Amino acid sequence: AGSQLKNLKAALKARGYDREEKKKAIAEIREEFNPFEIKAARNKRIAVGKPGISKQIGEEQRKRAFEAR
Amino acid sequence: YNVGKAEKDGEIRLKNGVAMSKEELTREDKNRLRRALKRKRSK
Amino acid sequence: YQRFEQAAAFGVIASNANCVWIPAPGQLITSALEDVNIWDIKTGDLVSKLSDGLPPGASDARGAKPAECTYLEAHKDTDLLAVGYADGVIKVWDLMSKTVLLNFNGHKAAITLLQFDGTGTRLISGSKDSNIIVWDLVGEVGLYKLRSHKDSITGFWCQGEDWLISTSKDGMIKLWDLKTHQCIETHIAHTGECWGLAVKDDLLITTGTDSQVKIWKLDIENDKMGGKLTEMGIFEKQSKQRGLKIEFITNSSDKTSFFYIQNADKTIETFRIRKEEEIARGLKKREKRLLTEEEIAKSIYSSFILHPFQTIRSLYKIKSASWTTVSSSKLELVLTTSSNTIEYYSIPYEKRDPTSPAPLKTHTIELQGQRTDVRSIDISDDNKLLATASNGSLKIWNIKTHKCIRTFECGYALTCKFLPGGLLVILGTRNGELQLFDLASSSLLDTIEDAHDAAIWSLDLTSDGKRLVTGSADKTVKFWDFKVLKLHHDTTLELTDDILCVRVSPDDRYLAISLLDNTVKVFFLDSMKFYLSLYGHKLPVLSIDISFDSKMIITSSADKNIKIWGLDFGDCHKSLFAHQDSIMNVKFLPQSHNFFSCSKDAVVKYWDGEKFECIQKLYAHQSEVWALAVATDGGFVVSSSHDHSIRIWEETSLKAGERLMEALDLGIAEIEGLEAYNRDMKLWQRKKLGEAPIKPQGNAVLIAVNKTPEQYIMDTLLRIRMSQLEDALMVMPFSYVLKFLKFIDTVMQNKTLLHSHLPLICKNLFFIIKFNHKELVSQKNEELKLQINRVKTELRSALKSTEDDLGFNVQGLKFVKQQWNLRHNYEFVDEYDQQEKESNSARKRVFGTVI
Amino acid sequence: DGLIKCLKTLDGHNNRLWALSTMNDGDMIVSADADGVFQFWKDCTEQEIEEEQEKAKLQVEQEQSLQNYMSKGDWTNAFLLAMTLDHPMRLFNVLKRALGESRSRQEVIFNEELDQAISILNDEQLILLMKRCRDWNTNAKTHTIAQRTIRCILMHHNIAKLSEIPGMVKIVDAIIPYTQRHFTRVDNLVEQSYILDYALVEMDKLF
Repeated sequence: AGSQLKNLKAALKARGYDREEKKKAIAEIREEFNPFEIKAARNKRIAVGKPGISKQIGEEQRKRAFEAR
Repeated sequence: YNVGKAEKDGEIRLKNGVAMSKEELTREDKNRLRRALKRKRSK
Repeated sequence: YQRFEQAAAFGVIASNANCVWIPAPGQLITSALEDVNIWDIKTGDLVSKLSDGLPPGASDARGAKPAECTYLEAHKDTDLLAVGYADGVIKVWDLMSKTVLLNFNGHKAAITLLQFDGTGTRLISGSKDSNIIVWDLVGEVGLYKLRSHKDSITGFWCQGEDWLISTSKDGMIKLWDLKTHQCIETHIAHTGECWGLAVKDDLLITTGTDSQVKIWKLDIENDKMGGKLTEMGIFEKQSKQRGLKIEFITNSSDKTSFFYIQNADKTIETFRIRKEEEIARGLKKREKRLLTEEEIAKSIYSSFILHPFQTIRSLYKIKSASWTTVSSSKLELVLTTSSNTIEYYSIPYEKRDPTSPAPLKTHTIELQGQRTDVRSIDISDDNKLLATASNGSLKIWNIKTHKCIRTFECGYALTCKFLPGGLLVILGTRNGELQLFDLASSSLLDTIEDAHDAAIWSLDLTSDGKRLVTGSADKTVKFWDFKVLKLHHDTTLELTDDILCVRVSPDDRYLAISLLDNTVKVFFLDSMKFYLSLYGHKLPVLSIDISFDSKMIITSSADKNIKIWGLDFGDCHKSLFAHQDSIMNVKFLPQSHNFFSCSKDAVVKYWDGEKFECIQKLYAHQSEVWALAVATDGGFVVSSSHDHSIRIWEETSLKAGERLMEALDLGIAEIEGLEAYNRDMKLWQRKKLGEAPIKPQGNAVLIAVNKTPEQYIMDTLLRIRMSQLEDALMVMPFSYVLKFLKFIDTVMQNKTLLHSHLPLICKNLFFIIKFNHKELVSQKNEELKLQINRVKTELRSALKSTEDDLGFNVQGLKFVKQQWNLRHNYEFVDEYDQQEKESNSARKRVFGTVI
Repeated sequence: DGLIKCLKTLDGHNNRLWALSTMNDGDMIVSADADGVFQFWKDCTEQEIEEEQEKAKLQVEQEQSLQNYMSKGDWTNAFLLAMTLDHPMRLFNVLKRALGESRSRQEVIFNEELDQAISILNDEQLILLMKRCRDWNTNAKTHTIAQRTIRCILMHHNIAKLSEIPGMVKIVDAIIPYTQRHFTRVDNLVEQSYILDYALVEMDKLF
């Protein structure tokens, strides 16, 4: 259907000297319009994983383990 | 001969042929002709 | 969050608008800012403040200034008030129940006049954009929009249904036929602007920029183009400024008429117009010395028919007026001036003498105002309120009733404070003077002349109140003690620069003083120690505030931003940019680190000191907010501004082809319906007239767009485009081709729109029969055969008629050019010099070629 | 030269100038001298703006008159007011409306009062009228109005006068080839108008 760019311009016109509203709105549209850092399966009768976050915690864990050794 | 611009300054002469006078244009057509001239400048 | 809101607004009696008078002297409806307040002239108590039902500052209040009221107008008998505002909207209210009946937005800028017409049900409105709109009240609809003026409607005058006459802020007066809504007659009244208009039925009167008042004779039953309204002569006034309201009356009991011209400044020139008997018996006296010269003298009328009268003055600048009359000795005139005050004057006149050297005011409503902008506001513990003015009008209002109960006279006073027990006011003035007042007794406890060498700018008490600090523009601050209730100057700190704000901490700890040299200095009160210097604001710096914990200060300035400073090390925290003109004042809450800042661009703003957000953006004032003051406990805040206002804040789709096909079917259905009606008429006129058809009513869309069916089909045939015209004509079947031929056959009888669409008719018709030629020549009907013959004859006659004059003009114009040539071309008999002469005199055009 | 304060430089003379005597009544006649040549400057601003404002008053009266004529009908005095004010779109409208009603009703091509009003206009008026006809003739749409106006000028004026008016060859040489272009186009329309005649001879052969 309609473009991610068209939906992004619509989301910016939706969200619109306060600061925290802009911090919240920017973080919301970033984690919404970034679909390649979640993983979605297809329900045979859906966000099923967070690959980059799981990767960075799994490698920071063994990084501090390696520095400890 | 081709219809250039007007040899006066209270006149607006389109290349169609239709010469309009600024004293006879209403303010709606004044704004509209100004925006149309802005388009033909911008291209 | 526990947000703020507005409880009540007051301090204004007469604002930037007009006034209407209602009979019982009588009462008066006038404007406060964005709400209208009614007053009884007799006593002067505020008997009504008709306001909008939504508090400005609530959840649904929109993010802009509220619409300032700019024109009051009243329907007396049916009891309505049509009021109009600065965005253009018009609210019509019933004065019994005080609700809004009608909303009439309509305009694009602020509006300048209203008028009810035919007494009820019709309202005409003129605005600062040059339109003037008629509204019906039984239909809630803008009926007509009279649109030919150029700047801004300054006045008009209408009678019912036929004639309006307006005059605008260009030099022009215009007369409008309200049946056609086209302007009929336009004159240049005055060479600059034209600010006035009044008329008693024969004579019309206008005024422009400077003292030249023009009399006109409108003859409504005239027939000439220029001459429905003629000019009959000018005269002078005593004011060289803009006369900007003229108004007439007919007093009864003989019959007489009076008109006033109010001016810009301070003065209303009143005039008696005389009567026809003294016109007739005064004509001969200037017709003495007995006639070309006497006719020139009789033509050069104004001073003749008009008689000046008692020129009523006032103390202040005059904003609006209106009167009433009895007996011709009670010209009783109410007058709202600019510095908020209404005044009820009344001039008597014994029908020959005006019986006074100068007129007399019988009432004056001025108690609930200030006459100047309040340069300093203050509050009690919680009960009373202090307003400080330039005329001297210190006023002690109270919160629970919004009435000034106590008022004094000080001078050009810019800062003030209470005293910590209550019932006592300290104040400093713009010259070197300080003053002390109280609440129970009279004005002056004592004044201190030579309290400072120059303009005082800010004072502050200590939290116990026994010791106060005064900083002044003589580059000094001074300290004063209270000895027993008198002031004791003991020490004085001279700086290098004009100190313009002081403050102490709320726990006797710091003395922060704001200099003109872009900085503030924080001292210790117990040592004059020069603790800190806060720097980097980059313009001279206004109000400071110290927090309740004495840890965090605010710093406002004319740099359009307030800075938050941590007072322990003098380190900045934020530099948040508010307020696009200038932050005049900034004040904390009692117990929190939240604060308020009111600014020079008609807005107060609520902030927090932890996240440094803007909690709220309060938008009720109209102009420069000069001061604000917070309650000592609880935290409701008052703000006072330049618009003389003081307000409280508390807590809470076809295409071508099928368009042409449906147009063709309804058009030819109407056409042959009317032709059957005509055949019925001829048969019932050629036979026994006992019956006929009843009526074919014309088509809905045809009478809706006001077009004959040939014109309707002709403009949709125009509105298809040339790229899809050969497709639009190819889509349609042969039955639509036959009725297209009927359409062409009818349209070349109306020879007006045949000749204005000849190549379009030719192109479409020839493509149609060229494409459908195989079926057309197999149709067998003599009706279509005669149709094709008739179309052929009329079409070819039109085409040969236009190429006849084309060929005529070719031969005539080349004859003209050739006889000019053989008159004075040149003389060469030699062919080589002739051809070189023609090659040098030819027309050249240069072209960009590719090699 | 002499200059005034800054605006309104004066023409002065050719060379140097030790002279200014301005001190008559208020500041009446000013005198200023070069080496030899004098200058006597006139007066105060008291009538050269009065004649400007009264021609503004006259112009805004006759513009309203032209609007009233264009509304209520009355094309002849509307034509001469549009020609006096030089309002060219209004001139095209009054000529187009009068021409269309001339086709409607019934030697004479407009109504008789209007083409007599065309017959009695002078040289600079008919040169601006023929310039208007010149740049209307460049359309293929607005060209019929231009041809009717050219025709009534030609048949109501004197041809020797029309030739010897200064400027009437750079116009008629501009609009001979456009009329020839339109003659070719309308003649081809008459040429391809005979498919109706061919269709009629087939429809008569049908029996």
